Amino acid sequence: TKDFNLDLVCVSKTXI
Amino acid sequence: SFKAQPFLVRNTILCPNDKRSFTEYTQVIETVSKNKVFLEQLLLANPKLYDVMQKYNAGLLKKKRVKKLFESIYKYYKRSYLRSTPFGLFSETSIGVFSKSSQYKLMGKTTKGIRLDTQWLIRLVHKMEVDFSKKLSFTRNNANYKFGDRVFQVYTINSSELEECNIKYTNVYQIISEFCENDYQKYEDICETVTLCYGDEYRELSEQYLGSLIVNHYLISNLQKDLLSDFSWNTFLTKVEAIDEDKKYIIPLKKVQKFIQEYSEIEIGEGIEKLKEIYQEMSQILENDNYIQIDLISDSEINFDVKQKQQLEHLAEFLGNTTKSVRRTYLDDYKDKFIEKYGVDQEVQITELFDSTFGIGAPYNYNHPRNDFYESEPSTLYYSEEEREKYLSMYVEAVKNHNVINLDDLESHYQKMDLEKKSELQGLELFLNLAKEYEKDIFILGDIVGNNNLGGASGRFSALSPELTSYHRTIVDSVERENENKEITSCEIVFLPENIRHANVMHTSIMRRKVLPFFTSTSHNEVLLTNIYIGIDEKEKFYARDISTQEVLKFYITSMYNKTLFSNELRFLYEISLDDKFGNLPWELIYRDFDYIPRLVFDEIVISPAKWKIWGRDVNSKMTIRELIQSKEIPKEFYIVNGDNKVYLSQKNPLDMEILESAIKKSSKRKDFIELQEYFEDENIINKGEKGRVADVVVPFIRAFIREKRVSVERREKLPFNEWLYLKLYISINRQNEFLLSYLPDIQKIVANLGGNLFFLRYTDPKPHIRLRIKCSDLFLAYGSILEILKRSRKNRIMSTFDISIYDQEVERYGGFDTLELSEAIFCADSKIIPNLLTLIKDTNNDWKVDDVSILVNYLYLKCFFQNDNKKILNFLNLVGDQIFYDKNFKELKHAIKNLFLKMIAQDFELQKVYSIIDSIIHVHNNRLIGIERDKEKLIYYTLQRLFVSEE
Repeated sequence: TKDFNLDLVCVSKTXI
Repeated sequence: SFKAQPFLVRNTILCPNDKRSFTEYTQVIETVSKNKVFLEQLLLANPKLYDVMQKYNAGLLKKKRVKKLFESIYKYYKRSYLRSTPFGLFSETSIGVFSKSSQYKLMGKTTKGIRLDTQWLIRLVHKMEVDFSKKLSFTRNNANYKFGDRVFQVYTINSSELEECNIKYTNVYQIISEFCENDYQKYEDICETVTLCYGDEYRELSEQYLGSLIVNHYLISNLQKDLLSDFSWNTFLTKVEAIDEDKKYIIPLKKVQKFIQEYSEIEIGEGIEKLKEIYQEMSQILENDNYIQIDLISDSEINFDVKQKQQLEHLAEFLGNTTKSVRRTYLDDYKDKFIEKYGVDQEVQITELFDSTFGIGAPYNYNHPRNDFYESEPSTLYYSEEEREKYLSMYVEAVKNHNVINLDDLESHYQKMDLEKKSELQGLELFLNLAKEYEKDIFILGDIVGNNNLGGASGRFSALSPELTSYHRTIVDSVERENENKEITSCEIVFLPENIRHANVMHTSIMRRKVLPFFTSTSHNEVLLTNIYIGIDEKEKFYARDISTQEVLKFYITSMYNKTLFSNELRFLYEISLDDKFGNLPWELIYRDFDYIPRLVFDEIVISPAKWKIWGRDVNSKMTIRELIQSKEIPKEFYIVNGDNKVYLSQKNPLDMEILESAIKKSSKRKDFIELQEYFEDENIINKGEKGRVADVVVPFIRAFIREKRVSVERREKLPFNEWLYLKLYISINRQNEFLLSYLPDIQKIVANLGGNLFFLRYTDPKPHIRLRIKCSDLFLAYGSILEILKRSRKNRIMSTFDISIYDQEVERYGGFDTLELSEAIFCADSKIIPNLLTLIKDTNNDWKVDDVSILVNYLYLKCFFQNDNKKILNFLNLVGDQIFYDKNFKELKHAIKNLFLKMIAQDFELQKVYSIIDSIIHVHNNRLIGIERDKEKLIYYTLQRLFVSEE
């Protein structure tokens, strides 16, 4: 299937 | 008790008697630009800066770049004469010894220890990994770790930036990674293993997915094996050659090895053009701001007096003694957080521990990452209130009297303290500058001071010579022998820094049994990150264990790499591996905010020079910078302290005044301050051609682990309305007893009709509440029925709110899920009797009160667990009213206890397992009956001790 993705995600470093 | 080892001696190449003074900045460029030695020193240390100077002299440099060029050159000039700290071509490292007479003179010969720049080298290999991946073989990066549906790394690299990156845990990541978990696997076989359980249709994707793991460094190629830890030109070149068919990289690499070897025999001054050749052959291969590192070793041998040896050992004891007053550190509070979340019976996977969503996060003082939930700062205690009054008192009087502060005053306080406790500290490294005052030689303690990381200051120099390797080996064999006694596996953390500029600091030789690698690989035995589990000693001390071999671990970083820079988990592993108290000297902490601090001294040693803080805001139109510093009685020669380094200045020299005015106006921009220190004459102690050198020195000085691997949340968590229902009833302390009398028995009656059973507990934190846990077969129906009783208690203002929560079972504490369930039957039986005991305590027709019931019930527990065998009962106790007995609830409790006692016998529980479990069951009875109270639980045992003895 498409479990060849990798899906790299990268991150940086109310009410009242 | 502290013995002064042979030390490292660090000294300048150039001699400060030859220092020229200067009046103008252009004059400084003129002189320096035909100073043969300086420019080789500059070309090696700071290539980019050296080129900017060339650019300026050619007229090609933009005007706004010129003030900085002028200041950096002047500061670099002062440094090549005045600053002994070891760095390529400014200064040299030798070994010194203790004898019967001082020998301050260097007969030896200077040699160049030369490595490639490590950032350059890794950046090349990474370029080879992508270009030549099909000819390489690959292994798993120890930095990777699964977490749910994601694969994380303890830190990140390729995005040449500062941001963390993670990937999905796919079936294809699993196959590829497990296949490379233990050895290196050829590109082709990695690809094959994927298609062989997908189809050859997928060979496209496999290769792509594989390439993407290689860019992002989820895998490591064989070019990296020993590439940062024990580099060998043979081994490196033969694998490159095996890879590089079109000869693109081999031959330039062979030429670089040649040119460096040629550079090795040239004098300091004469190699400028040979160096230019090295930079040229290396810049063609791949450009970098630095290409070469040099550590200059000598084979001189400086000697110090027997008195000197004693002065230093005296100083070591005093400094180590002050740690006696460090009662609670940031790490202690973390140990407490640990115990609240986990108890004492669990071992926790380190990557689970530091997770801020699933574990306890990090110590409050860790920043990689800082905790991302709010929490206020914890109590610490690095010195006593009495100590602080003395230090401030000492401070106030010295300033009033224009005196220095003699720390001698408290030497007898600190050596006296805790003569009972066996001091943990194995050893110290101390950093000292040699100078003079009134023609007498003095030692001045570095502002770095030192640390308790033995071998840290020598590990970098270990490999560069056999004498050095011998030296370092001696220093750390005092730690390795003791690790061997205690049956502890030592282990060096070997890692590519997250910011690869710092990659030349990490160098050391591996003197341990195993290695914990990140973004590299070695030939040693290596620990898997996700095999490291954390627990708590018999003494509530953090330890680390490999879950695959059950080995106990201590981790080491035998270098000067800033320990606060690491990822939390690695910083933690390092910190639990030494003795956590050396670090924060009280005078540093208490005098920190004063803008004048006297000199601190101790037995002829200058602990800390006189220190000023000058404020931008103070330079006024009625006040220039030079009568400002004169209004504060600044001596004519002082240092301005920047950070890592300091810059020598004189009021007599006008160039030095320009640098200071520059300095003062930069800080008036940020609205803060600069730091001045007093100057010591430091030029003519160590010498060579009977010419002084600036010199400094670095002196070294010299169970039954139970615990069980933590159970997964899937197995320990009991979700609302499945098997259990768990309510937190927020009721005040003064009204919980009334709730237990007048409301709980209506709830127990209800759950009984439905065939179930419940137990409760009292808990504060956050606010006070009762934890009600009901086990029963139609839980939605039982919730419905007791909801009427709860509404009644809201109306009467006894309960405010409740939550329904996940019941996190304490499987490890109560011995496994089997003995846990039998413990829970004890809980529920104990809970049935409590409202009746409270009613006896409350009724006055009785004249039995709460403490009488407590010793009694506690008495009956012990009589149950040990079957009325008083001698066993007192066995247990040494190491830490008739109608309740004929009560039907108590008979039911007595069966519950017999049944737990039997199963513990059946499964051969070691006896301290049984002693801890009975202590726990009695502990939560007391919680139920009386307060959530500390130690008054324990003194119940003492009086029961007396009553049982009397049965005899």
